[PDB]
Amino acid sequence: EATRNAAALFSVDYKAFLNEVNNLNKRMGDLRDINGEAGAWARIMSGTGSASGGFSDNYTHVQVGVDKKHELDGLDLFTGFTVTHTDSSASADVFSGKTKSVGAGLYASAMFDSGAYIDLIGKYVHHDNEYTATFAGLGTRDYSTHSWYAGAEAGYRYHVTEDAWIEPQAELVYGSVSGKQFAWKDQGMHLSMKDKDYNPLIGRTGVDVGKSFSGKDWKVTARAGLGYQFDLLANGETVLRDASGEKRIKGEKDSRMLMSVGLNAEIRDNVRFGLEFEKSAFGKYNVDNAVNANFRYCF
Repeated sequence: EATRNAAALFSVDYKAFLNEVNNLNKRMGDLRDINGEAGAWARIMSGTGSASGGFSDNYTHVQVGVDKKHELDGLDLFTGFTVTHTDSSASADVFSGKTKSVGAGLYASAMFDSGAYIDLIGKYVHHDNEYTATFAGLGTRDYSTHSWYAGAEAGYRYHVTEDAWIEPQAELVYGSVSGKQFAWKDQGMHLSMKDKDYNPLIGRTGVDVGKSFSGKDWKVTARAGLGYQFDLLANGETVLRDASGEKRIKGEKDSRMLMSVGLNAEIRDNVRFGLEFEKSAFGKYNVDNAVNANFRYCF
């Protein structure tokens, strides 16, 4: 059903918004064991996933930016600005979309000597997607709209031992994006398709242990643990019309799980080793992940 296609598109948009989440301590720079007062940084990654009924997607997201920071009486204040761009391609039974969400925002991050760090990010992007769909007579349509979302998080990387730090953390994010309003007159019937002002929110709780290895012989960032993400708000209401009647739809909560990072290894100022761990929990909602492994060295 074209309503099912629209619901799948809304779920894909929610997944993209969740992916718009980047690591506070890894992608956004660690608040602990990072003495970089001012400097530039970047992080580029890729992901892949799927759902039931043949829905799947693959995306690449790259972000960069700069930051300034200074210490205080037992506190390390930090802030900065960044930009990001996430391109994605999703394949379904009757829907094939190519989306691009490029934007920018600002972030803050502070930590102390007592083992507590507070981080936050927030950015606005412009999601524009060319989607080819047969059901409802959508054709090849370009749905473009802005989307501003900001999240906050708090972690406590307490010293579990001399070779690891135990970090419990929580996060909560709120985001708003304009709906996809277009006419389905290409199908013969009116079938007006539009959505209300979506204002999704999502919280998450995650625990981890991080190996603070050094010595240029270990020099790795081994981490383990688990985290669970539950939607704080799902207000993605949309309206569809048909000859027999009209319908309205909205979103519900989620119970997504997570995993850890594989190696994230290095030795010296000329070697960097990478390896990612992925999970494909097809039992719950036919979910999946994307992982990679590479390393860089020069003579």
